[PDB]
Amino acid sequence: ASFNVPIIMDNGTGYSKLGYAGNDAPSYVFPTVIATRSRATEDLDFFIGNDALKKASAGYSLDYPIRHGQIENWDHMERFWQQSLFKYLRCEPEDHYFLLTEPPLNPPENRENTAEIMFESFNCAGLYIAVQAVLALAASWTSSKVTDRSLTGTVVDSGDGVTHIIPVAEGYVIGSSIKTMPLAGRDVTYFVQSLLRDRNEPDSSLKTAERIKEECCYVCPDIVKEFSRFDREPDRYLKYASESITGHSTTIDVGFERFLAPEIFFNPEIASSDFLTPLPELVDNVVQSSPIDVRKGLYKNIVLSGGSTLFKNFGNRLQRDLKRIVDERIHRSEMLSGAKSGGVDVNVISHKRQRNAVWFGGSLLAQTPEFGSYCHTKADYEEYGASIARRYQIFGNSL
Amino acid sequence: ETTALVCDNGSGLVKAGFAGDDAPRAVFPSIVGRPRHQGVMVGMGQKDSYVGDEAQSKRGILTLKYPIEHGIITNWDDMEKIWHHTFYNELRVAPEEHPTLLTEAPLNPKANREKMTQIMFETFNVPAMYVAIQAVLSLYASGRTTGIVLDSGDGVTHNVPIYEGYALPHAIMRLDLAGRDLTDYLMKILTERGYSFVTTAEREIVRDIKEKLCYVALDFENEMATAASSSSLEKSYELPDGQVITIGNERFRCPETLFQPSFIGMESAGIHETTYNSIMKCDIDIRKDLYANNVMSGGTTMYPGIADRMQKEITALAPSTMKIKIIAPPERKYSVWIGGSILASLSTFQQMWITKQEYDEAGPSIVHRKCF
Amino acid sequence: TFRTLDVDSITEPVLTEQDIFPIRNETAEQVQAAVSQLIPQARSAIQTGNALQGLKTLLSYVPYGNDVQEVRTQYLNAFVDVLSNIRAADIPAFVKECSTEEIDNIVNFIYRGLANPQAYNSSVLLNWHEKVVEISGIGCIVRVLNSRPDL
Amino acid sequence: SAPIVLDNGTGFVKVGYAKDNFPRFQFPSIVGRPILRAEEKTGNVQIKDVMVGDEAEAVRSLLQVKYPMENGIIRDFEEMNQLWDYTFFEKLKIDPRGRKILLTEPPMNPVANREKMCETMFERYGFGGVYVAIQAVLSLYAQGLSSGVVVDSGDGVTHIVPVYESVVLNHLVGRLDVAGRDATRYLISLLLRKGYAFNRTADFETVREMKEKLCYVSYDLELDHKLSEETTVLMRNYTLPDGRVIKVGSERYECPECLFQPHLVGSEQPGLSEFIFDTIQAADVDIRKYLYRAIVLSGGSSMYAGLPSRLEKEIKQLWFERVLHGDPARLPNFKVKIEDAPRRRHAVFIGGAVLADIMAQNDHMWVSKAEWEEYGVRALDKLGPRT
Ligand SMILES: Nc1ncnc2c1ncn2[C@@H]1O[C@H](COP(=O)(O)OP(=O)(O)OP(=O)(O)O)[C@@H](O)[C@H]1O
Ligand SMILES: Nc1ncnc2c1ncn2[C@@H]1O[C@H](COP(=O)(O)OP(=O)(O)O)[C@@H](O)[C@H]1O
Ligand SMILES: Nc1ncnc2c1ncn2[C@@H]1O[C@H](COP(=O)(O)OP(=O)(O)O)[C@@H](O)[C@H]1O
Ligand SMILES: [Mg+2]
Ligand SMILES: [Mg+2]
Ligand SMILES: [Mg+2]
Repeated sequence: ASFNVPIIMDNGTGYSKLGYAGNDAPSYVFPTVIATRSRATEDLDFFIGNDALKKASAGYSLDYPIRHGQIENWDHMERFWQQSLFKYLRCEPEDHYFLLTEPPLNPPENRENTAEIMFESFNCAGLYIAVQAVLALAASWTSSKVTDRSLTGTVVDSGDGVTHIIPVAEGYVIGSSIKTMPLAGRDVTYFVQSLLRDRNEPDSSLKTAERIKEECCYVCPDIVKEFSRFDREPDRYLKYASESITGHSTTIDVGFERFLAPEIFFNPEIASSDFLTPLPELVDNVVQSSPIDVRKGLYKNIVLSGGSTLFKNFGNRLQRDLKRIVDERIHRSEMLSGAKSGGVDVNVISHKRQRNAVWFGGSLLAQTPEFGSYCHTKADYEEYGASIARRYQIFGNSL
Repeated sequence: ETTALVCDNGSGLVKAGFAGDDAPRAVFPSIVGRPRHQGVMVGMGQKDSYVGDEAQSKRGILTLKYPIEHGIITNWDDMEKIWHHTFYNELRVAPEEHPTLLTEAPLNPKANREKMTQIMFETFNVPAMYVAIQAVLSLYASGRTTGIVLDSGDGVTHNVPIYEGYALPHAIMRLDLAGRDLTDYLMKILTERGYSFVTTAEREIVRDIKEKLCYVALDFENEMATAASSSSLEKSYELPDGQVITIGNERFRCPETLFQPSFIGMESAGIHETTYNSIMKCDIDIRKDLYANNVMSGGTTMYPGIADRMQKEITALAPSTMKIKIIAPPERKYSVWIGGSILASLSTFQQMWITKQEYDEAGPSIVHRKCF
Repeated sequence: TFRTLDVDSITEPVLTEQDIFPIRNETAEQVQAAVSQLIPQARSAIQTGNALQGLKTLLSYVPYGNDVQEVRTQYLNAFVDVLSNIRAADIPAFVKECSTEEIDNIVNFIYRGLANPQAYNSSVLLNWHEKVVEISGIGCIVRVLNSRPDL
Repeated sequence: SAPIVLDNGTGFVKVGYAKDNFPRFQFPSIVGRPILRAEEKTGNVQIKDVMVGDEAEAVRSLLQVKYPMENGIIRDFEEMNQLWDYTFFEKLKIDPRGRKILLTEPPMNPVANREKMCETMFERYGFGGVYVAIQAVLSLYAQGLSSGVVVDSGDGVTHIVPVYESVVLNHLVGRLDVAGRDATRYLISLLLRKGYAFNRTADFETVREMKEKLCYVSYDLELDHKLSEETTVLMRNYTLPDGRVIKVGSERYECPECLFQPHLVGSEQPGLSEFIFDTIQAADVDIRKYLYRAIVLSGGSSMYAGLPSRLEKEIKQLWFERVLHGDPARLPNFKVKIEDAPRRRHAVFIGGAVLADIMAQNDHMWVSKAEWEEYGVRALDKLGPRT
């Protein structure tokens, strides 16, 4: 009959955003970290989220279950889920439907483990797994009343651990064009920490680097001209107040990091040699590998997602670079042939729900009545075994 | 009876509309598109298979495949799906009330006609229906009764000479060269310029290119010699991507296959020689008159300049004492539909329908004792 | 679609078990009668407290085949009863006083008896297996691995 | 003395003379520009301005590699000129003016590529003869057969051509745009599944060697999915030339699957067996046995382990499903024989070497320098009027 409201899980690399379907905001947005020791037994002395963060030097050792989007240790993940459900979310698993999300390009083994943990340790009524993106496309359109859905575009989901560029055409996701760069907010955070390290600042805590990004960093057109402007202009030399634990008024003199950090996205050579293709060029390759007829739709609508795309002038620079490259190719074809053309425009789109677009899209999707039919029912799991969700569907064709 | 329905299930396009009118109510490609991506977008009600104009709109991801092969239907499931789409989307009338009319290629394996009438009576409950060759409809389109119809479309082409009153079945010639073969050969010769089209949507793009930038050369060797200086035969096209395509002698090389079938490695005579042989098979009492009237119909025959070369070559074959004229209606694409509508509008046609009452006791084979 | 519907099973007929092992020349009625004659002698020998002689007599002939299931089951039941009706202390003498082929039959049938424990007593079969493997060796089990499937 | 033969394949270059049996020299078609990255860069001997060929593939650690040929056509031509210079000047170190060269080319290439390649060969070298032949006819020559359909799968593009009794059916030549390079790219993606990333340039050759050594073609899809789903026997350990070991599982049988299921790499074109079946079926009814009876594999990309058996089984199965419509009565009345000669990788070279002295001693069969210069590009029609 009348089911209970579905629950929208979200397990990012850095932040986990729980909540409910139909809500206008996540109930909890807290870091995906669990505190753990090494007369309560050592089975239960664990804290998660902000409680874990505050209780850091009291006798616990923090650990991040998720890195690069893929879960390595399983005890931490299962304990995180149980603590969330039975402490903050406050729901009984057997009388609700869950909508889990996890980044694409994950091993089927991880999905199998997630499904078996959910249907054995908790055994909820139903579990549905969606791709971090999709939800981004769903939340892209604001005034979604009956008709105005784009349903065709590109979602550049850049987050804490890994970034994904996924094209969508008429709803379906083209697998062959999926490409992923293994650099995100965490790598540039390590870069910022190293930049604080080389200048021998009085405080170089990672939280200080995060806050330095939070209120300092911005994107710049080019690096040499920005260096010249910084040399000439002296009011771009800020001193962030740290107040780490007891160092009152220990101001940290920030410097070139403010423009050197965001440039990793448009110049990935700085982070590491594991990747070397700049983000606009990689997006161009993704769009070109797509079928010819949907290229106009892919270029017309580009949707940003994740918390790492909130940099000022990020979208402007990305749009400028992509537009320049596509103009270069079109003009090359024109002088090769000798005829004018109307060209193709590019509109990188940012909206009011950039930070938690994935969660908002999941919440909007779960409210549809047809969503219930798509979930994995518990009877199906108990009949077909624990490998009911191993056939990876969005990227690539099985068999 | 309220109205009548005419549905010319062509190989490439379907022209379905009410009778008694000159403008088709709905014309659209006969394509059934099924997506090739398991990554379902949850929500917003996307359906398993796409037909009609939605297939053309979403061809970026579907796998377009026609359900008719050289005039012979081979995927009856998608055929009935297309008919469903027509009747309850583009006509919005139940088939239980309005009788229909169908078109069939001559010399078609009659298992096709039998299964067609059987499936219509079964799953559509039409009060009555009839099947007629496109040639007689084409002849009726111009209001005359003499001439030989050159009906070339997407699947096959055929010539049926006819005098006042009765036709000449022994002189009916049919060739499989048509618009689909033209598009295939154009795709084959486009790769010689470096432009590669492989997917079905690319086939549709090349078909649009053939629609917009193709013509028939008056003299093949003369135009090939003219192609020495790339001045006038060179044109440009704008791809949906935003690309620019440069086209040369392939503009007129691909329509030439209608007259030189050996270009695509098909042993046969060009359509001009086929028409000449078909008319020569007729007796002396009839060709003296049939030379003058030559009805040209179908989508393929819409090429600019094809009529002039047809005329010059047919007079080249025919004796010099003959006067030959080629009929070139400016509405040749829908000519078969207009002929069918005119035939249905006549009040002298209600007598030889195929009603369910006579069908029940006669079975599906009645279609052969009634139509022809 | 066309990926399924395998055809390799019909175009090349694979070798079937009768092509590997010699066919049974005896008829079904003949072997059935032979077993029906041998079994009551074994039961009577069990009754008179001479289980060793009963097992020796029952071991002289051994049936096999894919059409003799029922009579083979009766033979196996009789063999299991005969073996379970033997004192344990006298086993080594019996094992040492046998030929290799007789021991092969013994180990084969006790091992088949091990396959159905819902109706048999596994302890005596395991004890006999332990003692025969200890005395004769591993070649008996090798012969079991390389015996006919119908045995 | 003897005429020279050149087979400028997309991923490899082979060269030799007439009457030869095995290629005299084979080396990747790569061009190496110097580059310094986060490596140790030992100064082994020296780094020259442009390093190509065996030296390039050996010193590949310190240089970036660009492939002049992609999809069977030359993308950038200056690098390819450097390649001919290398091959003629140090691989064979014999560069006379006036000798006879027999080139090779896949069937449906653009006219401009072949025309300007011939123009370069004439003007920049001054050779007195030229002839460009399809790889398929050379593959046919390799086994000496006359009638039958031959399939050539290489690094760049896979093509098939049916020939019946010394007559090439030019209107039924095949062109499947999936080859070894697409398989290598899919292998890189499938390794990116697990976490290994190969974004450098030498890593491309590394994973190419990995697919060379480990990957194999499946014979039964469901059986191999069961094996990779329940058993760990399929796991192999491969150590990179850098010295690092990775784990490879289902990737072994999933890499070359793209040849038979091109939708894995986002290709609408039909698979290898389906395309072969369509090509054979489109022919005339008379030659259909000899098309089926003699199918010859050729090219490097056909060296996949277990490929001939899968091809034969799949073609028989598809014939059963498409013609008999499920009736198994007439299945034993079908004769198909896929040829699997050990040197089907160098069949193109062998055919070129044979044709070198088949048509030698008579210059009036091919194009000469004077004829070229006085009849322009249009002179290149004596070779063949293919479609
Ligand atoms: N045993 C093998 N297993 C798997 N792949 C192989 C094997 N042997 C060769 N290959 C593949 O074959 C390719 C070499 O093919 P080759 O260079 O002969 O074709 P090509 O001449 O470049 O083709 P084209 O003439 O179309 O350019 C290599 O890229 C390699 O990946
Ligand atoms: N205002 C901001 N500007 C730039 N980066 C930010 C900002 N806020 C957060 N970030 C970083 O971007 C990451 C992306 O946020 P979120 O999507 O919640 O993480 P995840 O990718 O783990 O799901 C954050 O974890 C953080 O490291
Ligand atoms: N303006 C045009 N010029 C040239 N060819 C055309 C034109 N319009 C349509 N065609 C060709 O005609 C074909 C459609 O023929 P059609 O009348 O539908 O025949 P049928 O009804 O038997 O399918 C198309 O495949 C197309 O290639
Ligand atoms: Mg994330
Ligand atoms: Mg028609
Ligand atoms: Mg080759």
